[PDB]
Amino acid sequence: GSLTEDGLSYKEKFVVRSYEVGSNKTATVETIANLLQEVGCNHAQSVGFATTTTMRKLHLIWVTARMHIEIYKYPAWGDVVEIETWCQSEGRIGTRRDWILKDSVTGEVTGRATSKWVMMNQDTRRLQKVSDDVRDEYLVFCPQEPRLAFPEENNRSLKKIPKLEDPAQYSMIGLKPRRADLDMNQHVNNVTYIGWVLESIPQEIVDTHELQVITLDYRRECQQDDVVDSLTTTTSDSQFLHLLRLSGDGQEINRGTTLWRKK
Amino acid sequence: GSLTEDGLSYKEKFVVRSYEVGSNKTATVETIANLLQEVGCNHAQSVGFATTTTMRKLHLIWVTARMHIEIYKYPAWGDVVEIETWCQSEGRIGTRRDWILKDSVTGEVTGRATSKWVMMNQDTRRLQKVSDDVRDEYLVFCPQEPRLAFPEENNRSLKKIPKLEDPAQYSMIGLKPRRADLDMNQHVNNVTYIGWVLESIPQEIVDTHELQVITLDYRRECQQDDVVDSLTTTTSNDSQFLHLLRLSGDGQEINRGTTLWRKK
Ligand SMILES: CS(=O)(=O)NC1CCCC1
Ligand SMILES: CS(=O)(=O)NC1CCCC1
Repeated sequence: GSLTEDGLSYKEKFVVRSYEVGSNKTATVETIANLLQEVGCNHAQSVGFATTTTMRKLHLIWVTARMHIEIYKYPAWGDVVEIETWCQSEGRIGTRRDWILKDSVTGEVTGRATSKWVMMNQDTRRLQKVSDDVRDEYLVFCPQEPRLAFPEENNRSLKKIPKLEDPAQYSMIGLKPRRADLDMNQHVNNVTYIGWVLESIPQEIVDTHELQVITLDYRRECQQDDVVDSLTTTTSDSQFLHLLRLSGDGQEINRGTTLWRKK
Repeated sequence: GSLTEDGLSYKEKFVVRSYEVGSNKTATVETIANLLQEVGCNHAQSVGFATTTTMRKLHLIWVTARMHIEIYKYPAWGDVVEIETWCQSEGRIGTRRDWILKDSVTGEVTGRATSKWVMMNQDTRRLQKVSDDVRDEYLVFCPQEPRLAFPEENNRSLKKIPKLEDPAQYSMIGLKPRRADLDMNQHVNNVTYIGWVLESIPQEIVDTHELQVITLDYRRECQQDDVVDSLTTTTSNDSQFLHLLRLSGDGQEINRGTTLWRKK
């Protein structure tokens, strides 16, 4: 791909692969989430990055706090999808990365995503506000006027998510990451949590419904030697409340909501 | 990609992605195996397929019996890899698909693969020899003279694999497939078995060695509701292992294999 003419956003085209599609021969939400991750990485590399020069010496990293994806049409196997991505400063709270998914042939928006990132010390795992020294290093790569993939005042991407009460209606227990679930730094890839959340959705729902919206809050990281329980309860179109927690102590790692539409 | 000038092989270029690399910032063997699978699919689509018209009528499918991969250099993140693939008839035994991996910049062969496919009834799971009616439908898309990715007279792609004896030196217990491990037909993707085999290799070996060769025999398919046990034993500068995947319950064999690793 490449940066746009103003250098304030990045675009990339992807051809949907055979192993990237589900039973309906269209890209899975995990394939979509991997593509957003890839275009985000290519945007950082194209402008020299993410971690700025100040973040590196201070052992600071950007970590995902919240992910929100809305899909209107899942691209078919062999189709070309164009993804446009950009970043925006959210003051001292952190940063935001947005995405727009379009069909390469028709030019219509087939999906959109937004994510909230927060600064964290790599070693102590302690959150912190964005300093001016850090802010000045990345602002020159962001639009200065607001540019939101989800502009709607009071919309699905900023709603509070409650904690699922025991007993859960559905559950998938004993989930463990394998080496394919780890990134280049040996941490569990954020897309694996989406897959784990979806494992407790019954197969009948997956077979008769399509996933329209998914919102995920990231509370704690899952280590390579950790075991996760996936819990789901219907709250309703079908809506579900989700919870990932450690198999042992029951420590929360994620919470989320999904909205599905009848095929 | 596209078929070559003679239409007897297919080539495709891939840029290695961020989430496709391991700790060394190079493509994993599972990424490589997915790319071979994708180029094989695009080859069949480009010539009108890989079930023929007769195979669809008789509920017959091509299933993998053996996979053999040898990697000399794993492509780095952001690198372009070119993969050339072709098929060859192995008489009435079945078919073979071979691959050649090359660096797009240097043009050098960085890896190669071969696989044995056998005809099976989709419903009864019963193997069968390739009939003349089926053979004539795909022969016109194959080279007639032999073209082997592993030509050597004493190559490791045709060696017999023994069954691992209990107790195993290493093991990874309770492995279950998730929805991302399934293909478009809701069957476990063949690349998941490679990942499962590698889960019983200790992390220290993965951190100090690079995987050079992997040979896998496919004996039985793992269902979506099955649980697998991965067993490994060292048999050996270079390290060799004997592998076995079996069902967690009854201990029914699903796969057996061997891996060869070299010191980084
Ligand atoms: C514009 S960018 O996403 O490539 N760079 C990042 C912005 C937040 C910190 C670095
Ligand atoms: C050209 S191809 O790879 O699609 N040929 C195949 C041989 C087995 C059946 C199809």
